[PDB]
Amino acid sequence: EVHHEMASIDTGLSYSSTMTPARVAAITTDMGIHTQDFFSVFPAEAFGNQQVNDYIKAKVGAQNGAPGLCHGQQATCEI
Amino acid sequence: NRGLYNMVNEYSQRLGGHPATSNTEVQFVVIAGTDVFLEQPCSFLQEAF
Amino acid sequence: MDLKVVVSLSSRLYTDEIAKMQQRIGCILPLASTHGTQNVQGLGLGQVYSLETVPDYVSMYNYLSDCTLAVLDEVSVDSLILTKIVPGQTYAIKNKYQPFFQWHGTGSLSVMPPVFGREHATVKLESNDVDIVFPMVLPTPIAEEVLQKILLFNVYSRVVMQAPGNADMLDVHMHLGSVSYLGHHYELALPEVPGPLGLALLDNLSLYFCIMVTLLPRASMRLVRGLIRHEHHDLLNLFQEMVPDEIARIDLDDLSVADDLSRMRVMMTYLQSLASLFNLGPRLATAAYSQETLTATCW
Amino acid sequence: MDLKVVVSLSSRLYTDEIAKMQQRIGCILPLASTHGTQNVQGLGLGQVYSLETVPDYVSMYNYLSDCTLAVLDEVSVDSLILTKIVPGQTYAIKNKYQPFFQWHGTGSLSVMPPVFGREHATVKLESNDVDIVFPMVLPTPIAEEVLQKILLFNVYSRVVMQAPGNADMLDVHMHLGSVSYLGHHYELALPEVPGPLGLALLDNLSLYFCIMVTLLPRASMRLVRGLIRHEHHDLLNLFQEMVPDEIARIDLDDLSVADDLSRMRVMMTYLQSLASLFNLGPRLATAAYSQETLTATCW
Amino acid sequence: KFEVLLGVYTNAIQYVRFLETALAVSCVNTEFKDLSRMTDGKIQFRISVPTIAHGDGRRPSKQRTFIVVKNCHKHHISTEMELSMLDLEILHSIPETPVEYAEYVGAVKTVASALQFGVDALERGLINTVLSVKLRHAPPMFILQTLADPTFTERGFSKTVKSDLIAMFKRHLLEHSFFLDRAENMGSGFSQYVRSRLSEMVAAVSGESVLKGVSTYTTAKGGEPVGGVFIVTDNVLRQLLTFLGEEADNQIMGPSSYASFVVRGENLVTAVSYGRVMRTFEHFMARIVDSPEKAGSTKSDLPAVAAGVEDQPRVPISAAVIKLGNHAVAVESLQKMYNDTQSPY
Amino acid sequence: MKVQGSVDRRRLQRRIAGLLPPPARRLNISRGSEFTRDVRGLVEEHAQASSLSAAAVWRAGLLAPGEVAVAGGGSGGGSFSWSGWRPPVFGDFLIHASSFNNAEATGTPLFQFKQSDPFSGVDAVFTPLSLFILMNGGLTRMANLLYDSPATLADLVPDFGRLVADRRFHNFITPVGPLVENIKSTYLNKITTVVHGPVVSKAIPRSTVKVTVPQEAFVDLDAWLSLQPCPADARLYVALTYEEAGPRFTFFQSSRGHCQIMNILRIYYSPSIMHRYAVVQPLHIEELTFGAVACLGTFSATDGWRRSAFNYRGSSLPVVEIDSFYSNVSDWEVIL
Repeated sequence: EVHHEMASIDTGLSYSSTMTPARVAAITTDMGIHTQDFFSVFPAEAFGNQQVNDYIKAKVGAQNGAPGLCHGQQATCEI
Repeated sequence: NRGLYNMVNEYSQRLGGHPATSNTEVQFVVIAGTDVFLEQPCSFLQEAF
Repeated sequence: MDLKVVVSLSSRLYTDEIAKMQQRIGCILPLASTHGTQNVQGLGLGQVYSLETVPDYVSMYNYLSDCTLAVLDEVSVDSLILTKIVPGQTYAIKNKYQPFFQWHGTGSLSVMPPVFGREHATVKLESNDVDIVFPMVLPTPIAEEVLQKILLFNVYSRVVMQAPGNADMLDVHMHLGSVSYLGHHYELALPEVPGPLGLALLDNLSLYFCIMVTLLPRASMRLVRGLIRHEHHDLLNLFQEMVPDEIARIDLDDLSVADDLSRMRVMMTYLQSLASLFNLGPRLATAAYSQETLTATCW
Repeated sequence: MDLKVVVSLSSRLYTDEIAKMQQRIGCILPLASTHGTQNVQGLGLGQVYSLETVPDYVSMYNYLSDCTLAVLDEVSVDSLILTKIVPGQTYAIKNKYQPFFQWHGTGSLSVMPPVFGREHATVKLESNDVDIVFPMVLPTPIAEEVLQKILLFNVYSRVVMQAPGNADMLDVHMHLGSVSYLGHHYELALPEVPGPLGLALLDNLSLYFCIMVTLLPRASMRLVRGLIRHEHHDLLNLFQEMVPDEIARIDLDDLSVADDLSRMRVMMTYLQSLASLFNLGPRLATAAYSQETLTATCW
Repeated sequence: KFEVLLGVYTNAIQYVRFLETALAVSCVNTEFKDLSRMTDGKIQFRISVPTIAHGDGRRPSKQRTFIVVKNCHKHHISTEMELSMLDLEILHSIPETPVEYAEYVGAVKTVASALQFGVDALERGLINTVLSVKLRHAPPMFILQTLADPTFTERGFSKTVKSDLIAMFKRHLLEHSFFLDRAENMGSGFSQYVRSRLSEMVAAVSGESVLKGVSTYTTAKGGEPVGGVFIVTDNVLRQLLTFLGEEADNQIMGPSSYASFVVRGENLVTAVSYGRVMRTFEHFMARIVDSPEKAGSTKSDLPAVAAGVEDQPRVPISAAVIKLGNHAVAVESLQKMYNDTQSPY
Repeated sequence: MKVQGSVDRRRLQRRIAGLLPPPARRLNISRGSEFTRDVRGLVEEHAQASSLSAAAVWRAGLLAPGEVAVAGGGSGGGSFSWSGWRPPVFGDFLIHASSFNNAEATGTPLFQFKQSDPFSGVDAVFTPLSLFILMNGGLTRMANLLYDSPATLADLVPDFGRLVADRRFHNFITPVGPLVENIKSTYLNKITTVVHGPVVSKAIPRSTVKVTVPQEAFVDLDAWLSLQPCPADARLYVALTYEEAGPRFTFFQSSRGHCQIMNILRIYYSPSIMHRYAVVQPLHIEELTFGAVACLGTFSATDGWRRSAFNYRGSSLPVVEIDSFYSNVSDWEVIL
């Protein structure tokens, strides 16, 4: 193991550095309409009748990975 | 609520509360970040575009 | 060869917490990763034990048996220096715990999740919004006793879930949650609902028990019946002049030494398996101790 | 590191005792204090095993697990020199033991308390009025075989002492005299006519195991019926059939819950103690053995 | 008929020293031999602020003094190397026959390079640590710009002041971000726009630093003391070289070693007996007892405020710089270490 | 006035100057030098090998007082350990010429089976392949290619069928560990293995040995099961399972700790017990025992398993190989 220690002090009193964005290089989130799954968020919640719950789950599309992604990282949507 | 100078220091110094993950199939929350460099400007302004 | 770990804090902590941690010098605690530079998250028993969550003790034993153990060596405003405990070393170690029990120097110590209390055992660090939990070490007999207390309380809190009255759970709380040491009683904090990994352990206990229960030797039953009927011993204090009804039904067959002998062989083959499961924790053997120093030479 | 211990004496030795300590020179002794120069009263089992007391097997095992072993180096007039055992260092050992057992290479040697009479383990020194007792070393399989066989012998001898119509001593001595292992046969002498009071070194381990096996049937069914859950380990349902029907028919309700819990608790303590007892803790490996030299290179 | 090993090549690792980077312009490098002892550092500024008398009946503000405290922060750096035990074994034994000698020399070369890697990794660690420390205290531009303007805080921070400052923040966020992106559509005003933007970046940062009067890095050309450092990626550095056209100097003058701090002297006694060690104990003793009467002067303070920074000799650092407004500012690209280590920039 | 009773004055200092020095750690580095006798003295691993001469041996220091070879003569010996370094213990077996195939991987794990003949002079050994053949990808294919005529194996074990029915066959085997050296003789092979310490081969040109196990037999316990920590040591286990078709032999590797290892072996064998104990077989006193678990030692975690071809007579086997092994056998533990 190779070790080293360092010590730092801010010299002045005010802000002494400025970072700023200059150029966008890529947009990653695809700006899509993918909606977040509440059922996967709350696995406890359920209705009264078991078959009614199962039918709602069937029609809604509730639940992986995705094989191929044409745009990029999907961005969840909330309503 | 605090003074805006403390908020400015906290902006660049400490990372934001529960931001999205990067280079993943979907958007998880990132609880402990390894080489994560994101920052968000909407947190302090509290607006959306 | 060289055993040393420095843990780097991102932001400096306040005076109150530096004092609280400097009280805590000489503490055993687990860290997850074996490197010279460790982050403040992987430190301590915190990240599995949460304030909002129901306490599960077997999972904490499980986490601790795997995480490497270190001894607190130095407390600073930015950095924590802790020495690592390698499996093959001798370590001079210091005892200062608040729930302190006396130490022989004869028997190995054991490490356990903080069963006694959460508040007096924890240290909060609001400078870096992280909580550190120090686990508790005990001589091995009291360790095994506390473990038995906890598991039996799990089973009986489960069973008396469907039971008539409050007096029964009150009897359960007596001499299960309480550890009675010379001169004091000590209150273990116990879960209201034990659901994770209590099953996964008690079920293996039940498998071993149901396997062993078939192959009992009858001569022992006949002997116990005779002795509780005629004499009285402190081990025989439990059975009064009354003799249980199971033994009266199982005994009736005669004795054949070959079958009892083979049953004894198999029962021994299973007892050694049962012995391995009760530990669930790191055991540090001790060789010498000084009462005036509260210092052992553990191994 | 340098590890040699020297025990001096108060008075000069006789010639007969010199020959008798030359007799068992390359063997194993417990050494109370790890210090370099030491008195005689701490090198034997005389504190543990005495003529005046009545010995206890759990006591001798506890002392064997909590002491430092050592091998002799040199016996001289008015002095003895032993070599200390440290875990993780190689030694050479001879077999000078009055009950003889064959040793085989790559085996497991086990240090269990010498169960036989004094004349096989003890060495008398009248010049200082002490008697040094040697722990018997044994290959682990035979070490467990002899343990279980003498235990069952004590069980049946006490059983027929209570009620005569239960057994025939001929059958006991035929099925429990011999020990066959590895193509050799060794006939062990049982201690005849054990006294009414627990004057035998055994009979306390026997009471422990008997209490255990008598309390097991009440405990196991209650544990299984308690562990029944909406979700549990899948093998449990198949192994619930193993239990004999007589044990299944027990109504779990007893005189009280508190008595049931106390029974469970004491039984579990006894079960853990016994499970540790059958492991034969102090154990040694063996790398090579030579029968004309009678020497084993072990560690 | 044969097959031919027609070429054998091995990459060479260039050493990267902190002092040679242009980034080192933004630091003061002190060599402190036993850093592990220092528990906590401290700097205390005392500032006196005057007021202007007024003819109105207004209640006057008295004499004003402010006491500012700053503290050190420590950093730990560690890397792991692996050595095959056989190499460390054969290194000791003498060579018997020339094949043993060939294996010996190959072994010692391998372990030597294995340590070269370690020293290099620790140097990249030093430079990354400084860059990250700088990034942690660099608030963004759209917040800095209206805050540097003293016109909007002239009357202090009431409610309405902040309600307008938030508007200026959001507006600059919507408008002036990604300026090097906008240059394409801005067209002919491209160069003047980028120049005004860089100059706003320069003027936005406060320049009041205590070590401002010390002779730090200078222009290779005489005079023109260098003011600061730009850190940019390679593509943006290419765009800045295009729009700015000619570079200013192409090299600068910087120190050759770090200023040493020694605890020798009665600081040793104060460290043995007490926890504290005083800096510049010579001047600090002289000011109290040796020369108690005389008042301090900035020219008398200047040799003191530089302990060892002043004495060092200067050598030419190779780095690209420009001149903007009246300031010589270096522009520096580091995206060659982070590429070679293959860690993200 | 100077009585000078004890001899400590002017004499004990020399003794404690030798007994004094500990091994060096934490050597400080200068950049410009970058390599010194200081760094070399911290680095030197100090091997143990013979040059076959008086002066050469004494310089190499093999005639060392402690267990470790120390050079310098009087200067050495004060290391007082090497991080607890223990020299390997060796074991030397005598084998028939047909039982152990002469071609092997040199890191294969071995097993000695106790016999019954009194005062014997030869003892049996097996590798996982012969162990497979005895119990009856292409592990079967290559195991047949290596070993034919199972009778030449079955003669050493006249009780295999009885012990696998009384569930006692597992205790008779004692695990030994990886191979080191094989001396091939027409009538009696001489096998040299290592126990209780580092596995390092004895070839005077120094070479590395990594313990290999056929990938068919090896089962990664941690993989199919699932913030979490990571320890340095992962232990290697063998499992001998009495299954309906017969006995079967598997391996496991994990660092979860003993209790977790037991539990994950429980659920890893759950379907096999569910099938075997089921309607197919009822109960009886001697048939209850199901599995045996024994530990073989510790191996550096995070390295893993290199996957290699083992080629014999133009036929390959996929073999997992584990570097840097540390052999340490344990007793058998009964699982059901």
